[PDB]
Amino acid sequence: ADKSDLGYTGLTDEQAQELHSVYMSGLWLFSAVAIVAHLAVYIWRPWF
Amino acid sequence: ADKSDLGYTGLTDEQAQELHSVYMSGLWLFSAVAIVAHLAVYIWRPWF
Amino acid sequence: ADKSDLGYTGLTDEQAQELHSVYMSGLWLFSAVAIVAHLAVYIWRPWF
Amino acid sequence: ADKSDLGYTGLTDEQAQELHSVYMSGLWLFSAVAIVAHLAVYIWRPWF
Amino acid sequence: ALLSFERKYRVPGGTLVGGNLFDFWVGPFYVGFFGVATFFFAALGIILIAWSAVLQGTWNPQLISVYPPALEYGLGGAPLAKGGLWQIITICATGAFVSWALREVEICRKLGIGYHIPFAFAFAILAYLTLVLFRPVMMGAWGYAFPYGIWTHLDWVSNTGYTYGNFHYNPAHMIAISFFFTNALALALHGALVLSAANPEKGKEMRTPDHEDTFFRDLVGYSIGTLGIHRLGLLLSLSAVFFSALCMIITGTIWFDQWVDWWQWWVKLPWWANIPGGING
Amino acid sequence: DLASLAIYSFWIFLAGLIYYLQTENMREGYPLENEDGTPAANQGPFPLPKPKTFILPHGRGTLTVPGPESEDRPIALARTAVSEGFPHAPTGDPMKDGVGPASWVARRDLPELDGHGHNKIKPMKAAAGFHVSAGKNPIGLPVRGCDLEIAGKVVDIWVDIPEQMARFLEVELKDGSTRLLPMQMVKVQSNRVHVNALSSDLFAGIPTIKSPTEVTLLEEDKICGYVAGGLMYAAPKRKSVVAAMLAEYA
Amino acid sequence: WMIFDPRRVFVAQGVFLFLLAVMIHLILLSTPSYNWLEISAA
Amino acid sequence: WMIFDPRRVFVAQGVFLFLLAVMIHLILLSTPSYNWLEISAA
Amino acid sequence: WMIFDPRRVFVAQGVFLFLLAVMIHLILLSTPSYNWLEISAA
Amino acid sequence: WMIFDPRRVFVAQGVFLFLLAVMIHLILLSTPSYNWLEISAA
Amino acid sequence: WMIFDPRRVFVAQGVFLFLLAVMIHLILLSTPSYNWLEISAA
Amino acid sequence: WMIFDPRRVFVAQGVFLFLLAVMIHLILLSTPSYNWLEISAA
Amino acid sequence: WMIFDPRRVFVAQGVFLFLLAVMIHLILLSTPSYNWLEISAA
Amino acid sequence: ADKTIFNDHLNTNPKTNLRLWVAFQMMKGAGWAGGVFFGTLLLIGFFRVVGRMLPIQ
Amino acid sequence: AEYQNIFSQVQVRGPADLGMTEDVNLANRSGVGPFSTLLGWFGNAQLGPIYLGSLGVLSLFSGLMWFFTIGIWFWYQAGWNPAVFLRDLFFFSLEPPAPEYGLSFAAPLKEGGLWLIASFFMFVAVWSWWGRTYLRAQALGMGKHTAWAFLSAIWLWMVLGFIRPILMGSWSEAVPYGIFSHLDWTNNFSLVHGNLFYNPFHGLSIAFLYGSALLFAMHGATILAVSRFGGERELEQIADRGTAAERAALFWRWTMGFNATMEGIHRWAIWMAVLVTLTGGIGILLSGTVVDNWYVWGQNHGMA
Ligand code: BCL
Ligand code: BCL
Ligand code: BCL
Ligand SMILES: CC[C@H]1c2cc3[nH]c4c(c3C)C(=O)[C@H](C(=O)OC)c4c3nc(cc4[nH]c(cc(n2)[C@@H]1C)c(C(C)=O)c4C)[C@@H](C)[C@@H]3CCC(=O)OC/C=C(\C)CCC[C@H](C)CCC[C@H](C)CCCC(C)C
Ligand SMILES: CC[C@H]1c2cc3[nH]c4c(c3C)C(=O)[C@H](C(=O)OC)c4c3nc(cc4[nH]c(cc(n2)[C@@H]1C)c(C(C)=O)c4C)[C@@H](C)[C@@H]3CCC(=O)OC/C=C(\C)CCC[C@H](C)CCC[C@H](C)CCCC(C)C
Ligand SMILES: COC(C)(C)C/C=C/C(C)=C/C=C/C(C)=C/C=C/C(C)=C\C=C\C=C(C)\C=C\C=C(/C)CC/C=C(\C)CCC=C(C)C
Ligand SMILES: [Fe+2]
Repeated sequence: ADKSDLGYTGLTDEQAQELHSVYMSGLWLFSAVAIVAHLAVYIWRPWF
Repeated sequence: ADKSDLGYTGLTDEQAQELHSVYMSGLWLFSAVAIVAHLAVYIWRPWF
Repeated sequence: ADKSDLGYTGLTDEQAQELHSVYMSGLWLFSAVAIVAHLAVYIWRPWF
Repeated sequence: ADKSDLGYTGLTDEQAQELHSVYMSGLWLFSAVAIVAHLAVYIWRPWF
Repeated sequence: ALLSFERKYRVPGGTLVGGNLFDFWVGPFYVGFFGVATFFFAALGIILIAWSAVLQGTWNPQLISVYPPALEYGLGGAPLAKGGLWQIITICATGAFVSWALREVEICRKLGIGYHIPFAFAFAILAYLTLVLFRPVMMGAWGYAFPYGIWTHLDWVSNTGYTYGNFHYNPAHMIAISFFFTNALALALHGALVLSAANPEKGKEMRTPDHEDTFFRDLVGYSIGTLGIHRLGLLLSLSAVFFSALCMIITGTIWFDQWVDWWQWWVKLPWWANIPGGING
Repeated sequence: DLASLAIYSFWIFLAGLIYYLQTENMREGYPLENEDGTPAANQGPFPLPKPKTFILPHGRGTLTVPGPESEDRPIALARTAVSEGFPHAPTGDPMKDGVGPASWVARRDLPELDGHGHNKIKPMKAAAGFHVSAGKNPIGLPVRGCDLEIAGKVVDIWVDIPEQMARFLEVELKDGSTRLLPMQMVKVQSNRVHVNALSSDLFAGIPTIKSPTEVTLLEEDKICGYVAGGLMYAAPKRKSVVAAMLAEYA
Repeated sequence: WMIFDPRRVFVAQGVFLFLLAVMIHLILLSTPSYNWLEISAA
Repeated sequence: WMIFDPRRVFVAQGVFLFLLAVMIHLILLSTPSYNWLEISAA
Repeated sequence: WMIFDPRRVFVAQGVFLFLLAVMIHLILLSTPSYNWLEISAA
Repeated sequence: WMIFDPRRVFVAQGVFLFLLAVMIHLILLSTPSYNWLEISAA
Repeated sequence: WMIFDPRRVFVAQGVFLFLLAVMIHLILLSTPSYNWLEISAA
Repeated sequence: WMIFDPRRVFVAQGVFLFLLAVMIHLILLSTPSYNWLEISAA
Repeated sequence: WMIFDPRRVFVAQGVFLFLLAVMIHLILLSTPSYNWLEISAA
Repeated sequence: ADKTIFNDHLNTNPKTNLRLWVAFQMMKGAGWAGGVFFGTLLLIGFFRVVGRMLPIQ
Repeated sequence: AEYQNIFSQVQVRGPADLGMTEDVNLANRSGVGPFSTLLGWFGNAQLGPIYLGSLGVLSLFSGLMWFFTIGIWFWYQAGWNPAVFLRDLFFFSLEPPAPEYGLSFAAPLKEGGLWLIASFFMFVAVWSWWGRTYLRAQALGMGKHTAWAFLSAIWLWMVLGFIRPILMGSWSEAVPYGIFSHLDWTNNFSLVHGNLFYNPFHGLSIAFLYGSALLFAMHGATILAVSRFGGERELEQIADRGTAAERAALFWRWTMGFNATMEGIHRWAIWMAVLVTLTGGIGILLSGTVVDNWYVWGQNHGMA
């Protein structure tokens, strides 16, 4: 049966194990992977 | 748990620890941080 | 059937049995199927 | 259950909570900018 | 957003094998398993109005053109804007025609309204195909096709449509027009067969399907009912296409000659063979 | 007139015709309501119009439309996602609470009227118009459900006059407690019937028509909606049903 | 009813002022005198 | 009050400023004066 | 909270970026004057 | 299973590499100035 | 009775001085003889 | 009944002042006499 | 008692005054022999 | 005979796959055929199956 | 002989019943028309009755001498044999008074004769069958919309050989009579006027015939699709909203992005109707007294 409070579902403790391990890790496993890959993209080839 | 009437849902604190905690991620990473992209812009290149 | 944790699912240790053989070696030997081919197409005959 | 007769809402005293939170102040400073971001542009570039 | 009675109808599934992984209702629109597919198809497709806007010439969809390949290059590719880049637009178009008529089934199996709708777009699937696949695979190369535009394929159908003399002599074409002017022949009285009973002239009591049987039996001598003219709209609107895809599946690939020269296969009969009669005589 | 004039009394007088037309199709249904009974997000760029007076065909009142829109009838979906978007699931079994694929509504107790002073849909033992009196005549044969097993025996026809048509196929149970079932889904070939919707042990769950001769417009909602209830779920998951529900042609 | 609120400003109003802005620009960006974008050299 | 997010802010609202942003990155590339990276060869 | 984690957090990023990256490539290929293989054909 | 292994990547990735394979066959096998197998006559 | 009143004798009294008025104004302006709002240079 | 004004002045007569405005503007621009505020050139 | 009366008087009254004049107007409006509004100076 | 959960079986020798399966279900797959997978096959599939020895010169 | 009861439709026939009675008539409609009971299990099966008054048979006669006038100009060249008639049931021809005659009816039988009669009679056949759909919706208590999509339909008939060939003044400016003669005429108004592609009044009328099948490919589908429920009865689905405005009113909004009222689905369907030959009548009243060569129209009001 469905419950009540904040917030469901779910699922404490899963504010820092579910919505931060596969949610805030995206702000890294590609957001910074852009910054390194752009060192081989930004200069090819806007300068002829 | 089901609801009935205005203006759920809603509601709280499914609105307080949720809706307050995700909308500013779309209203800051694009509101004032979008003026951090204005850096390499406001001078490059409106003035020739 | 499902658990609650992370990945769960998962599903430890099938997260590392069904995402090791066809996922890891999946993007590894495809990096040996698509990339090793590049080395004979870069120049024959894009150089014209 | 929903609501009763005309109008609800309405309603007195429920006409000024959501028709006056992003519908009155979200238009007056939009009009102020129609005065502010317009009066500084009431001079360039008509005159060469 | 959702309607007032849209309360009980909300239930997950509809999709086949895999789960409810893709079926999230983005707004008033349905994003089932073929929902994000069309999201993938509609996003790339707006760029296909803009690609040959730097290769062919103009940037406005007035004269934007990604031409079909040439006639003789064979069973293969093309240049680019003049075929190659044209060769990519179709499988999106058609790949988007398909991901739409079949995302309806994720609603059809979802509820229980009938499967005669993954079908009335499949006479549109079998009407755009007859100009992109059905023709130019056999006579030489993919060069036997039309341009995608809105004013380019115009001066392609007229001043470039008299290859077969006149196309009115094309009998099924003209029967697939003996089928087309009849579509709004039976939408014009059926779109007004439910209008004027609660709004008769103003105030009067509403009519029932017995006044329908004293208005249309008081019209044109044939009253197949009210379920005989939804079997009289889906009879006006799907078939003017298979009598046109048959006006062209034996036109050009077998008859690239004057179809005005087809109406001399009728005057040739042993009875009145050596006989010039009227006009002809 | 001129070469540049008439295309402007059109970019204007008709540029709001998708606008004026849409609202006239947005009478019923609207306003938009949330997933509980709440003044919802909004309506749209073509909001619903305030309705005009509607006169009814057999004096059924001042039923203006859009009309009743609130929560009169019982609904039973356990809200999985309290957020508006992600779907909801019934309580026990979905074919008892009446939620999902099987839909109905609560109406007034006056059945559909024609103009003769009588009701619309009646059996063949309520209209001695056309009968059986030549050769051997088939009105009485056994049937089969979606479970691929015999379901009952249909021996009658609900007649029609204005359309000269049919709407139901009445089933004589072992007992006699009434049951009903739609008309277009059916797929009969030779000497036995096959329905591919409901199993042959879920036919009593179809309401007994309060009268075996009358169908009130109140009743004509679940009676042709329970079969739609079995066009969504049916049937998880393995074996015979996979060679029954899927594939096929017609 | 009639006029609600909390959905128009998120996905509709942002493209209403923008829609009120777009059919204005491509004429004043292309008037016989104005433009104010391309011309900055001569 | 009202309104919805947990569904919208993951696959819905992201294509609103995406409907505002990438629809005009193209344009600043069509002009033969702005461009900002196009005119490189010459 | 809510949304998804075991369902729609590894797939709202797979074909979503494929719906924003690999079809964004077709803009930097709508070039034939730049282009990483059409430089020679100019 | 976080991602779906025998679903999203057993017959849906075999056409996902089929996704980027043949659409480019009508660009690189195309091009108005390459070919290098067709023009064995001119 | 007769026809609509709180519907037809008000909101349709517009096209009396609109659709009628517009396509009669259009002609008496574009005529080589009228103009009236064009005479100034003398 | 049979008519409205909560929709005939909230967003009907309220667009009876913007729709009935810019209509003659580009047409009194089409009539070669007005302009009336173009000092940039002359 | 066979046809109508109320309808003809408010709406079918037009096919006697208007759609009998407005079409016969543009006939005697285009005629030089009358002109009135095309009199001016000729 | 029954698992109670649904309407089939695990294994067992007789009774199960005895005269079901290839008896009732895909009986339409062949009756519909002989005209669709046989009638659209007289001037197309043979159009490309003779090419093997003849065009080889 | 008995009427049977076969397997899966189903049907039951009708004894002796007509419709309704108010402002119609009693002793005019003929005997109960014989019923076509021949596998009539699909739709309906009932011939008669018919309002055979002077408001309908004025078109049976005025159509018949529209039918016989070009008729006695379809046997005129054959050779007086029944061999050449059905041989050239189409190859035969007949044109109106020449592109130089016009306002005078002084023309004899030959060069351009039997054009002046067919239409003259047809003139009170079409116009006397505009009002067999406009007043038989008054014999009960319905509306007039049925011939207001028809006043729009005889708006294209209001220009072809009526309003333009009299102001301008000639009968060749009307349509030749036959079965091919006017097909060598639909492409005439094409090329003489410099092609009517840049004539988006003839072309939007087109554009209003490409929305008759974007509007009835699906109506004939879904009303047949939500009929297992109760959407076939279009006379009890609007003011008392049934579940057919639930399987067909949630079905399209999810799909293309909007649905419609059970009444409003007949408000668009008659808006892609009173706008086909209406935008055709204008876009053919704007062709011949505006800009002939429409290629010399659509490059000065189009690209320029
Ligand atoms: C020389 C002039 C000739 C002539 C030139 C041609 C040419 C050329 C053609 C025809 C074709 C046809 N002609 Mg012709 N034709 C003439 C004039 C006419 C007239 C007339 C009364 O004037 C009529 C009624 C017709 C009717 C016909 C049909 C027999 C046939 C139409 C097939 C078709 O369109 O289906 C096809 C159906 C579709 C394409 C719809 C498919 C829908 C798809 C799946 C969805 C598309 C979505 C879209 C991309 C998205 C847009 C929506 C946005 C989201 C807003 N022709 C004269 C006699 N005609 C065509 C034909 O016979 O081949 C089949 C054809 O090529
Ligand atoms: C060069 C080729 C041009 C072109 C050349 C032309 C020419 C020339 C014309 C058209 C016209 C039209 N074109 Mg075009 N057209 C092109 C492309 C097309 C295509 C397409 C290929 O997609 C189609 C389908 C059409 C078809 C159409 C129609 C949309 C339009 C006229 C409608 C009509 O026929 O009403 C006809 C209906 C009527 C006239 C009303 C009939 C009702 C009558 C009054 C009732 C009679 C009563 C009688 C007694 C009943 C007796 C019945 C008995 C009981 C049995 N064109 C290309 C671009 N086309 C026509 C037009 O008007 O342009 C707008 C026209 O002249
Ligand atoms: C079949 C013979 C000719 C032909 C004969 C005609 C004739 C005659 C006409 C058209 C017209 C049109 N043709 Mg064509 N057309 C052909 C090929 C096609 C094909 C195809 C790929 O097979 C399609 C899908 C279409 C359909 C179209 C539309 C683009 C356009 C208006 C359709 C309409 O109003 O009716 C109902 C259809 C709709 C309401 C759908 C809307 C279609 C719109 C215009 C297309 C959307 C493109 C859009 C601008 C791109 C947006 C993408 C991003 C948002 C930027 N044609 C062939 C080559 N076609 C009409 C026209 O002139 O256009 C204004 C017209 O009169
Ligand atoms: C005999 C079949 C008739 C028919 C039936 C029909 N059309 C239908 C349907 C049905 C039942 C729908 O259910 C569906 C609909 O939504 O209802 C209107 C539809 C439809 N008919 C449409 C258009 C249409 N149908 C047409 C014709 C016909 N439709 C036939 C007459 C025509 C013409 C005039 O030929 C047009 C223009 C769409 C509005 C809609 C199809 C909705 C759909 O499937 O969307 C998928 C598309 C995308 C996701 C976009 C991706 C595509 C690419 C990105 C670009 C495509 C390139 C291409 C060249 C486009 C160019 C368009 C024009 C410039 C030609
Ligand atoms: C909005 C545009 C669409 C449209 C609308 C439209 N058509 C309409 C109408 C409307 C509103 C009608 O009200 C009217 C109608 O009643 O429909 C059934 C009609 C109609 N449109 C028709 C056809 C038609 N529709 C067309 C198309 C269209 N009509 C568009 C799709 C066209 C074209 C493309 O030009 C035609 C030709 C007819 C079915 C009908 C016209 C009814 C009519 O006027 O006929 C009068 C009756 C006669 C002339 C009887 C005489 C019969 C013969 C002439 C004599 C020979 C036979 C006789 C029996 C001899 C035998 C002797 C006996 C005595 C034994
Ligand atoms: C065995 O054969 C028998 C003996 C039975 C006779 C057969 C006869 C035949 C062959 C009949 C064939 C009829 C057919 C098929 C005719 C086809 C007609 C077609 C395809 C189109 C006709 C369209 C109608 C047109 C072009 C009419 C145009 C006329 C107008 C638009 C207005 C005319 C108005 C006029 C002339 C003014 C008259 C009015 C006044 C007030 C003077
Ligand atoms: Fe209808």
